[PDB]
Amino acid sequence: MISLIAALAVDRVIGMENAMPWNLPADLAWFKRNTLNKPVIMGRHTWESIGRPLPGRKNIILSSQPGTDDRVTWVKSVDEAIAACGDVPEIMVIGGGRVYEQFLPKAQKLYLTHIDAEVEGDTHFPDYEPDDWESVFSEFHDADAQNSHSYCFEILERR
Ligand SMILES: NC(=O)c1ccc[n+]([C@@H]2O[C@H](COP(=O)([O-])OP(=O)(O)OC[C@H]3O[C@@H](n4cnc5c(N)ncnc54)[C@H](OP(=O)(O)O)[C@@H]3O)[C@@H](O)[C@H]2O)c1
Ligand SMILES: Nc1nc(=O)c2nc(CNc3ccc(C(=O)N[C@@H](CCC(=O)O)C(=O)O)cc3)cnc2[nH]1
Ligand SMILES: [Mn+2]
Ligand SMILES: [Mn+2]
Ligand SMILES: [Mn+2]
Repeated sequence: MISLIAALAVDRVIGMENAMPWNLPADLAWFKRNTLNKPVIMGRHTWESIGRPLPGRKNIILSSQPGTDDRVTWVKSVDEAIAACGDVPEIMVIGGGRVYEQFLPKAQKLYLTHIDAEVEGDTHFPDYEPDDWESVFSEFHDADAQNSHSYCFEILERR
């Protein structure tokens, strides 16, 4: 089973200038809990943005060019990326925009954080047909001293 996990600001913005400009520790904690002990697939630009391997996960990087770091696994196609995960219950696709586009048609689950923040970005999460997806979990949080915007965690399952 393939799942996508992402945090979306207003208008489905996910990044600007190869970065995420907000800081929401509660959402990074949610990301860690939902990805630990699972393989994670990311594109090369996201790998450069994170800047190190994510511990406790098998890190698989998509790139058309040879890998430059043997602490992670490098693959050259979507099918190779999936194969490199092995026989696991759930594969997590962690972006970015181009990678989410390719994996959305193959995904059964979306873990989305909706952040109440306006930022002028250059990368968007794919348009997803709402009728295809059922909301199975949602949890709203107001802003607090650690998290400067309100946010909503949602899990959607393909109908
Ligand atoms: N808010 C969030 O949840 C979130 C999550 C992840 C990322 N982001 C943000 O998203 C942005 C990066 O997204 P992006 O769309 O620019 O890049 P991306 O999807 O991370 O990476 C694209 C790169 O991945 C490789 N790639 C993708 N598909 C491939 C395929 N089928 N075969 C081979 N290689 C393939 C290519 O690398 P080569 O050029 O080497 O071939 C391509 O240039 C950053 O701003 C980041 O901060 C946000
Ligand atoms: N909901 C969500 N939030 C995100 O920030 C996010 N980020 C990415 C890609 N970028 C990043 C950037 C940093 C870290 C990171 O530092 N993670 C640590 C944090 C642990 C914690 O804060 O408790 C990790 O071990 O996962 C992960 C992904 C993909 N999907 C996401 N999905
Ligand atoms: Mn092929
Ligand atoms: Mn198999
Ligand atoms: Mn806000």
